[PDB]
Amino acid sequence: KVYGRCELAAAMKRLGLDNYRGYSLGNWVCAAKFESNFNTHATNRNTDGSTDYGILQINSRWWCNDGRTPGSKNLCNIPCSALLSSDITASVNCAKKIASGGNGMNAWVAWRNRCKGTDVHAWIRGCRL
Ligand SMILES: CC(=O)N[C@@H]1[C@@H](O)[C@H](O[C@@H]2O[C@H](CO)[C@@H](O)[C@H](O)[C@H]2NC(C)=O)[C@@H](CO)O[C@@H]1O
Repeated sequence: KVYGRCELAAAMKRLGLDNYRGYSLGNWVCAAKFESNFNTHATNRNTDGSTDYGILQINSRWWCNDGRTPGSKNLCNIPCSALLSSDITASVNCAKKIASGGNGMNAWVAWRNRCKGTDVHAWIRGCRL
């Protein structure tokens, strides 16, 4: 599924991401935009044999098990296939675990480069939330 911007903002709000660990909702919307262009089927291979899955491009080295990544730690306790669903619940629950690490949302490289420090509140303006 390809989400609309405000469609995604609403879904993320309902799952508890606004002001999670001090990050306002627009951070998460911006991250999803630059990681996947709001496409839940997005995948990218990494050079270490792991793969990034879904709308928030969560990797199979640390976070989910895809069966083909040797030594996956599977810290989110989920198959990576669950991160490709139209329903973003599994991706959001895992994202909260990721964002609880020391470096917070810096774990998302596209957020760090294209979202961090900007007026991310723009990403939810005009949405009914
Ligand atoms: C939260 C999450 O999974 N974010 C992804 C990053 O982990 C990806 O970065 C790549 O991560 C793999 C596995 O740890 C590293 O081997 C690799 O060096 C790293 N690549 C970069 C450029 O840092 C990122 C890839 O675009 O996708 C999400 O941000």
